[PDB]
Amino acid sequence: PSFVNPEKCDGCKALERTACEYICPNDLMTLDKEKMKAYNREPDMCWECYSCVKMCPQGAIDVRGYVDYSPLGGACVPMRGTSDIMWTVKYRNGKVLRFKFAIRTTPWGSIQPFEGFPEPTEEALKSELLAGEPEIIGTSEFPQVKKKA
Amino acid sequence: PSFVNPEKCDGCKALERTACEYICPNDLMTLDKEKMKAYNREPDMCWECYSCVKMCPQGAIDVRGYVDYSPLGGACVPMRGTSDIMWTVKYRNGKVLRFKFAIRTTPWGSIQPFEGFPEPTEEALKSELLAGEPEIIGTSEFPQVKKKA
Amino acid sequence: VYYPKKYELYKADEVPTEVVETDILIIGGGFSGCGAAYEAAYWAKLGGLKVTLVEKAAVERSGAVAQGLSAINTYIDLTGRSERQNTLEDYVRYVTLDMMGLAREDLVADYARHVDGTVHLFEKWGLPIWKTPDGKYVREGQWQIMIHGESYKPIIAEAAKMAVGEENIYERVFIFELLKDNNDPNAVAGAVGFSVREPKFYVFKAKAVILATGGATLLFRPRSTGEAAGRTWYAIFDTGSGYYMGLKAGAMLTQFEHRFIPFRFKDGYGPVGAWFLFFKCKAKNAYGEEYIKTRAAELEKYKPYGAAQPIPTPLRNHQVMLEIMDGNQPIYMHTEEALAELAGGDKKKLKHIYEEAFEDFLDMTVSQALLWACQNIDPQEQPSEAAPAEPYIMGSHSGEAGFWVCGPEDLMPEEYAKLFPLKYNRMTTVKGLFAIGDCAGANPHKFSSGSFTEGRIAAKAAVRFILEQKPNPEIDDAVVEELKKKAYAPMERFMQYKDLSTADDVNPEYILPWQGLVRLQKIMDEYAAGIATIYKTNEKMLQRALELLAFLKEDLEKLAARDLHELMRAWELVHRVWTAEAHVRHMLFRKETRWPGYYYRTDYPELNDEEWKCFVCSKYDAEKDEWTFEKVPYVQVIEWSF
Amino acid sequence: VYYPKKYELYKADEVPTEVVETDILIIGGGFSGCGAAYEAAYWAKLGGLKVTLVEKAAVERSGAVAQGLSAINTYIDLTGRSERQNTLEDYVRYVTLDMMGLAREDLVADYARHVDGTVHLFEKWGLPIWKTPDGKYVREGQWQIMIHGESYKPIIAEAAKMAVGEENIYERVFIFELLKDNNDPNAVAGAVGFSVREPKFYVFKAKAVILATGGATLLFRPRSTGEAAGRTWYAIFDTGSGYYMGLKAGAMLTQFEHRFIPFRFKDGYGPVGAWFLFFKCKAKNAYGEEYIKTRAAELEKYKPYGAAQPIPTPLRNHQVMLEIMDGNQPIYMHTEEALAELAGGDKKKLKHIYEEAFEDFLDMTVSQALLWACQNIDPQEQPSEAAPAEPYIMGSHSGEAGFWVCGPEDLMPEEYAKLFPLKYNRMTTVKGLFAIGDCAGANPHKFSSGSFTEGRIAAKAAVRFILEQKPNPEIDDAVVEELKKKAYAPMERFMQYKDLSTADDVNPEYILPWQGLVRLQKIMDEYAAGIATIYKTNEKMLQRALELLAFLKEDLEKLAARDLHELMRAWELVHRVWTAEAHVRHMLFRKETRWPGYYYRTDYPELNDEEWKCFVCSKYDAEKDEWTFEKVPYVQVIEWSF
Ligand SMILES: Cc1cc2nc3c(=O)[nH]c(=O)nc-3n(C[C@H](O)[C@H](O)[C@H](O)COP(=O)(O)OP(=O)(O)OC[C@H]3O[C@@H](n4cnc5c(N)ncnc54)[C@H](O)[C@@H]3O)c2cc1C
Ligand SMILES: Cc1cc2nc3c(=O)[nH]c(=O)nc-3n(C[C@H](O)[C@H](O)[C@H](O)COP(=O)(O)OP(=O)(O)OC[C@H]3O[C@@H](n4cnc5c(N)ncnc54)[C@H](O)[C@@H]3O)c2cc1C
Ligand code: SF4
Ligand code: SF4
Ligand code: SF4
Ligand code: SF4
Repeated sequence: PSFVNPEKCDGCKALERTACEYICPNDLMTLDKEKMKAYNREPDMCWECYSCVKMCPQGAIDVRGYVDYSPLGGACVPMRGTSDIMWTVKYRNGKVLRFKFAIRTTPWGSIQPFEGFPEPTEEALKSELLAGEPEIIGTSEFPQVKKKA
Repeated sequence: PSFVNPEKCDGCKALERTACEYICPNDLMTLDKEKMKAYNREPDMCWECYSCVKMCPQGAIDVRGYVDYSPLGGACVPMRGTSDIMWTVKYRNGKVLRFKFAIRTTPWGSIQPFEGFPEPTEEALKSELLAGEPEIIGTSEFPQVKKKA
Repeated sequence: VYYPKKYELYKADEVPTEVVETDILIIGGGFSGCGAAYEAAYWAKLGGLKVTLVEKAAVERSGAVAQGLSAINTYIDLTGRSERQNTLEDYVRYVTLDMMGLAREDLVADYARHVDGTVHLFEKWGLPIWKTPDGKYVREGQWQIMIHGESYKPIIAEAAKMAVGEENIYERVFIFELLKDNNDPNAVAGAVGFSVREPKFYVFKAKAVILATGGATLLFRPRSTGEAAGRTWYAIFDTGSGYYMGLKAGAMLTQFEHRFIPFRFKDGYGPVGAWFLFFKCKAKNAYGEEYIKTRAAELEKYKPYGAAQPIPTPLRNHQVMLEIMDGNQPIYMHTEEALAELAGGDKKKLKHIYEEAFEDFLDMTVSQALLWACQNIDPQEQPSEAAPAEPYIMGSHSGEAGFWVCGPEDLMPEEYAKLFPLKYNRMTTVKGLFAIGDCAGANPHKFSSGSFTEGRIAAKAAVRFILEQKPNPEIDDAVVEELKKKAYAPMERFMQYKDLSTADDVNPEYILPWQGLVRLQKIMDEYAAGIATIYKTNEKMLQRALELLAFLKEDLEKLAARDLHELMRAWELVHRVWTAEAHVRHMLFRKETRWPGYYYRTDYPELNDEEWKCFVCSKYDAEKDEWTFEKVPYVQVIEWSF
Repeated sequence: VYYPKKYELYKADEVPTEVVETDILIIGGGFSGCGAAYEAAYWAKLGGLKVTLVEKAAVERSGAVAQGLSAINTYIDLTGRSERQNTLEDYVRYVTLDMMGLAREDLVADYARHVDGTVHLFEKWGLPIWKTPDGKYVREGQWQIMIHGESYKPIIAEAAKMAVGEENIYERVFIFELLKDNNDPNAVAGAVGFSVREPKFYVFKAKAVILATGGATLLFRPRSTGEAAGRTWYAIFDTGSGYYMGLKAGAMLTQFEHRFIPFRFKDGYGPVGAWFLFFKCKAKNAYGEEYIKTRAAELEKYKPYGAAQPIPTPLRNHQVMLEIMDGNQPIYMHTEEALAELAGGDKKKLKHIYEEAFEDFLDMTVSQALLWACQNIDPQEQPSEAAPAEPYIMGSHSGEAGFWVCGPEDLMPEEYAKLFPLKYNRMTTVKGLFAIGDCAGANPHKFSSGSFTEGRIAAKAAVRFILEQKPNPEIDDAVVEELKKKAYAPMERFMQYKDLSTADDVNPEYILPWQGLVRLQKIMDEYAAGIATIYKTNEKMLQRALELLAFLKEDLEKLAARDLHELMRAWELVHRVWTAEAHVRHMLFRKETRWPGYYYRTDYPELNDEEWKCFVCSKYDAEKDEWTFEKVPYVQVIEWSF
């Protein structure tokens, strides 16, 4: 499960939102208004999805493998950028692996949902065609499927 | 597991020792020095042995069946005396059963460990005989067992 | 187990209500929900319709794709953009055979003819797809393509946000119940929910509602019961919410007995698809036997399903179960032999495939890489143990449990249209209520691309429904107030009875969410073909399950909650309990064992194509508290041959 | 899971040491320990010897008899005080056959010839024994007598206290390691422990030490993993402490592979002894089949064990395991039919036996009565489900795991005397160190009376040992200081690394006791023939278990504790881990399946009387960190024939 490093956590300085609390798909990350530091409120409900880890601007969040099956010592640390993500995998025995994978081929926030699509029409609303079809499918026409004789 | 009724618990502050804390075989019962009331500090380690329940002079402790398999509503309440114990079993459906069993045939604290036993001797120390034998066994002679030829 | 730092209690009458009026309400901002938001925004313009998306967490990372995915499991390729082209007929055959003969082919063929377009849009939006030097999409198996998908959800989330607008997306709002038309008992009128960030009750009024809550997990006790109870293979974030509210509304369920048991890397549940299909990894038992070989004959009795290619997943699971019952564990994924074989002595080639292997994990199930790190397992040197996880209920993956939904007018046969008051694509038996992704049953193997696609299909159908039928649902204010009281009841119960004990979690008058969940998991594990009995069950066990679920259901009326987080947990438990009941009743109804490997009815151990080659559909009537079951015979819709 | 209200931290250097000098140190104030204190106090007078009893809890209710017991399971009756007299030879035969041929008959005959005297004293001290109108002790089966035993432990505690004196009883002191003679690597010199009520380290210097800690529970994941993880059938209070400290000292273990799987009422684990033997209750599968009969054929292969009467318990277990494997659950105890048949239409008779039935539960396992109450189960109306629990390791009950101990001079054959440097009754292979009750192996079926009796035997032997050998071991102060540092190391580690995380229980540099225990339970459950595999295992699984236990043992060096309670939990975990390792190594060594029903080695499924009719004894050498095993052939000591 995830856990916050007190030395690096700043309870999200003056930003508009708390990154970890905002991103967690299972509502586990929250702030301790007293310490002004975050923590995982229910670790046995943590999917270890690393969303909080990736989104913490201070890199104050790490993941300690579930105790049920995890010997101590292992770690996976991501450094997510804009077009790629780097990972460092450290083994209990000291072995260190480094990888880097692409994550996006276009600028963030640049999606034009219906770019190049014609306007919808009441006539089209009655067809089986979805937005952009049949052009976006790549075929010479809407795909046909043989019905059982 | 066991749980303490706040209304009934007085923290044993009128006795020389805390009964539940003293009796629990798994060291679960303890006092919250703030409230001066007892509580089970680790319920999933409770054997539901009812020792604390029976020894609470205020009858402030009851047992709420483990949530894993217990529908709400059932209860077993003991009223332990000196020579017998009374039990009231209350079903989730409202049914109530009452029982009473003997627990001791002699006064408490009346045991004389070696009553009637002769004094130990160096000679006897080398035999197979335990204190009070062979007569406490019910035989005038030490029981013999046939060894295999 | 949950131990809140501090209390966050509110009484229903102290919580303000926020009314939101919309035309199309999408419940769940995961892959299917985002697909619906995207497509709905396009057609909505025809009537100036308002589209609203409600998500319990944050759309950027919510749902099953929170970590990303390493591949798109459904890409037909009708033109040759990938290394292998396929036909729609072959795909339909493939899915029906994987389902051991039972799939709504009108629904499968329908998403199949649309899915490639969705994938192409994904790439257009920035998703990096693995490509060969020649520029072809890299195939994993026959139907999947590899992707660098760490940001798969954020990309899809951006598309949805750009389409519907951020002002139409409500996050951190948990929907717990639907609202029906005061004017019509079999029509939807909206839904109710509550914020998990502040005291606020939401009342959504809508003409069309689309269920996109994902499937259900944590119904069954997992193989790890401590912290790792959180390591469910399927999305721990999905708790059968759509199933609960839809079934309560009277929408019919179908194939709810069809759970999916995933065979994955042990404990961490890392993916096996790439290892098997791409790296050509072999799975062998403790003695070095490749059981897909030694157990092949045992599938002869399942003609002609056992002769299909690929072999149906449940039958593959069955071979695993036979090995497990014979005591031939550990079962190993021989990654070391796979990497060596593929590298062919080429050290640089080894480095490349080694990086690919780790990306397969780091792009979707980091826990498995972490497990390897903690246990000092280097895949190029030693094999990894694999095992089947506990059961999960969903309709987008290899499982087909979900609502019985209407298909396209050009593919759906009369045999399948009988139970729908209105014939709109992906609409349930409840007028105005649609179901997509995991929520739509009988048409599995949708996965990420297919789920997004089904959402698009339902969204267009929803706009068509609104413009053609012109509904004007009226919510019942009396019911809304009742639901508002129920929403925060657990908090009021905690406050009312907490004084009975010096310990908040050991009380005779209430159960906390984690306590009720532990109970649910034990019941299902022991009586509903969970891991406890190697997925076996029978009439008696299922009947006892219903008895125990009845006690639990009654005890839900005594649920307590200490903060908003736990209040959501309380309703997530309620949702799972009803989902569990439906699952048990469906398993009890079908008197055969059609999917050995997923579950076995020891009292009806054989597959029965003479009496059970049908979809099992059910309807729950809340007023009478009665379940009614019906058998809908399977009919082949698409042309194909074994 | 444990969540301390507040910290209670101490550094070793700041904790005061209390040195206690004594002649005989008894570790554990349960039934065997109280028997030792009682008898030792009698003979000690011959040399003015000091006897000290140390208990981690409070003797009044500590151990397996905390709730009381409903019967005394071992009473031979050589004169006719009960409804059925028996002979010692018949008893010895009975125990050897139940053990499937392997029992130290010198030890069994020895406690048996003494046990009745103990029972007679129990009654004299106030224990109410059920009696017939004629005044005879009421028999349950052939070897047990019914008792009104709610206060069984308090009565025995009073006798021990009166004998040894309150000033010689140390309560709330947890012993975690033994001390050896500085000048003799195979002689005991005392033990170290710590208070769980205040900061105080104990150093006990003794000439003879008697291990009476009870067996080991919670090594295996239970069938209930939430609150009910606490509902272990055997005493949750016993965590293999004696096994750990004794094996670390070099005392040899025997039959440690012999776990006991109790078949009891499901979930609550209420007793079945009275129901089966006294009420003549029938056990049937889900289809009304009485499997002791329908599965009779399966026992014919075991010769002569399968033809024995009563049928050996492991074989009885085997019959139900077959039913479970076939999926014929639920398994029912038909109490309703048992009561109806026993009453014979007499309503007053029914009320009487009905009360007897409830006393059987209320006198020893109240949880089962509570379960019935919560589930609205009336035994006169409907049957109850039964099931085998997870494995437990003990030597006093139906299991015979424990230390290899010396027998009496008049019964022990030379074949069994070889490994004992000194031939004192119940002494282990370590001079001056004795083992009793659950801690003494190869002589099971002692139960309450037998355990107290074995304690009496060891106590007299200890006095004889001291007066004859005049032992005078010297503790190693350097070792003591090292042990003191280790004792509180978990608290110091918590303080040193807690700042690495904002959550006390999610830290990368340490594991808390409950976390290490969850891990231990999962390892044992999945690889050491736990419930997960219906008690099956093989060489590969056992070897993997050792690998995983190695990781865990290494991580024990990184244990943390937040208060004294958790510090005890930390050491209780340490004790269980080594016990678990010994168990795995023993199961791995024995290449046969002698006790099907308790565990199955799928790679060696048959019972082997040609090469495995021997006791498996092992020794752990701490200095070399090596385990050594040897086979001691069984020899029949007492005259009896099948
Ligand atoms: C481990 C794993 C491996 C997989 N591997 C592959 C793969 O490699 N390739 C591939 O293509 N597909 C794969 N999939 C499948 C894929 O992720 C799904 O098919 C897809 O996400 C289903 O979409 P959904 O919309 O039905 O569910 P999800 O995407 O899970 O969305 C459901 C949404 O509903 C929300 N929600 C739930 N209840 C409520 C409520 N009561 N109120 C408000 N919001 C709510 C959730 O928070 C989430 O945002 C995999 C899934 C998992 C979990
Ligand atoms: C559910 C159940 C049903 C049973 N039914 C019957 C029956 O009906 N009739 C019958 O005759 N017998 C029965 N028995 C068996 C009987 O109770 C035992 O045989 C007997 O109690 C074993 O005695 P013992 O001294 O080895 O362990 P226990 O009596 O359990 O004593 C062990 C002592 O060691 C202490 N201890 C442990 N570790 C440490 C440490 N590290 N430092 C200090 N102290 C420590 C414990 O706190 C306890 O006080 C049953 C047992 C159970 C649990
Ligand atoms: S996002 Fe990081 S810095 Fe901000 S509160 Fe969370 S952990 Fe602390
Ligand atoms: S790893 Fe995922 S599930 Fe766990 S706390 Fe972080 S964001 Fe939430
Ligand atoms: S024994 Fe009863 S009154 Fe005394 S502290 Fe415990 S619960 Fe409270
Ligand atoms: S019931 Fe027994 S184990 Fe539980 S707290 Fe009370 S005395 Fe302790």
